[PDB]
Amino acid sequence: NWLGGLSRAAFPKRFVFGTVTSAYQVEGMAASGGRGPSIWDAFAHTPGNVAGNQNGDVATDQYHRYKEDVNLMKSLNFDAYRFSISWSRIFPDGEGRVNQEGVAYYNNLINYLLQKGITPYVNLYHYDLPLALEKKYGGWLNAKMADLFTEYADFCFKTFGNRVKHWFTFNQPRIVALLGYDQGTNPPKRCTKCAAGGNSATEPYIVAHNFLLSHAAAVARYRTKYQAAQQGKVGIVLDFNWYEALSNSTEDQAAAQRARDFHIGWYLDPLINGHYPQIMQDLVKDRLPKFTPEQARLVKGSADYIGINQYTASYMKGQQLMQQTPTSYSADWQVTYVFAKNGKPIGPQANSNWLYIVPWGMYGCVNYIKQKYGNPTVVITENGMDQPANLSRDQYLRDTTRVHFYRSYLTQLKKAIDEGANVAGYFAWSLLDNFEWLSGYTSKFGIVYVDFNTLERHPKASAYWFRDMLKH
Ligand SMILES: [Zn+2]
Repeated sequence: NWLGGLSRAAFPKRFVFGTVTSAYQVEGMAASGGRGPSIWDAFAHTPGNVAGNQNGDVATDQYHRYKEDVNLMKSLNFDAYRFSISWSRIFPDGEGRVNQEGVAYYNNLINYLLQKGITPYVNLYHYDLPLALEKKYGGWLNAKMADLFTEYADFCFKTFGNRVKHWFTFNQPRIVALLGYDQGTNPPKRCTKCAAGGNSATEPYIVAHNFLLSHAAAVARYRTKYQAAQQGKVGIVLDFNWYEALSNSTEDQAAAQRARDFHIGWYLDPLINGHYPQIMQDLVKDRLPKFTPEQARLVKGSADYIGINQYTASYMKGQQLMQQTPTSYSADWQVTYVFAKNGKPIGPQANSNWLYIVPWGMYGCVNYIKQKYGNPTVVITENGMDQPANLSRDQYLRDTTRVHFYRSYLTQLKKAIDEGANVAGYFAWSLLDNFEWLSGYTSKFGIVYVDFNTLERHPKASAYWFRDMLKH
């Protein structure tokens, strides 16, 4: 049968199933309703930055249609919805004056979710730094972000936390560091060669450190000021794609492990163990900031659960570790990506070139965190795949590859949970086709099709798969 034995009975009692969006990717009303610009507004409006020179001005217009979309997710038997609050919709300048119309939108959305029996899981940040803060403070390069983010978080806790009980601070800080400050392909477009300036060998590490310090500060504020009354939780969302040694050679096994450490360990060792991975300390040396004992103690234990965004897997080949002039976070890993093993690709690709369909990567990631980090509470906060541009409506709706994707990846998650992994929930990226960053509207990740001419929603086969799987 098309569920492949999956149902709510196949997962733990009270296991949470949801779908996911982010503010800039779905809301629209980017320069309306009092919202100030984010670094993504400025970036997307610059010709050449995004596929087709597209932007999130309108996106899916969830801002106007949110009750339609909530009705849809309830009809598909989901328990929860992960979405983000746009910082510049609340504070158009990132600090100071509150935009009451923005606050009203999130109140309305949260209230409707609760009315319809859908639990809100709310990200405070999803790439969309207020442009004013980038210009005034230099964004995540500035340690002052901890104070600025804490004050924003405090407002959100005060304003929404009597209703919202499941928070996340950041989303994929690794990708912000990598693409914003190593490769320079996401805002602020910084890198060694870049027009905007930068240094690919130092800035990614500064940025990651500031995300960690800012997360810890916001959680300390929650715990000391809001937790007694509100009794909720705050976590963080980290991407983790699996790395598998190309062979059982000492050097290939070491490479796959170095990659895991530079990818997920970069954040998880601080959050769980209060220090950066030893290999990062060894290889990155003085370019890796040092936590003071006090900071390390603030960061350690500061996530109530770990959100993992899990999409794909790669084979890794090793090499003798060399002394080399630093060039970039990416080059610091001293690993070699390889396409195939024993003449076979690791998996077929979805629309996105980086997205290899490798269901066993889900098991790899979850088992790895279980075994290495004392089995922390994990929530799979994103998992999904994309279709290309230019298909017909019917072609989008018959998304048999995505049905197969969810059945296979969820079977692998189930395998890890049945082996004892403390996974509390799973969220599909995305509820809706939406604005996919550099790919704009050319990448379709939704279980629900959105016609970007008419803005109409139509559930795809994968949406009905979830509805069947999740029936109560
Ligand atoms: Zn509208």
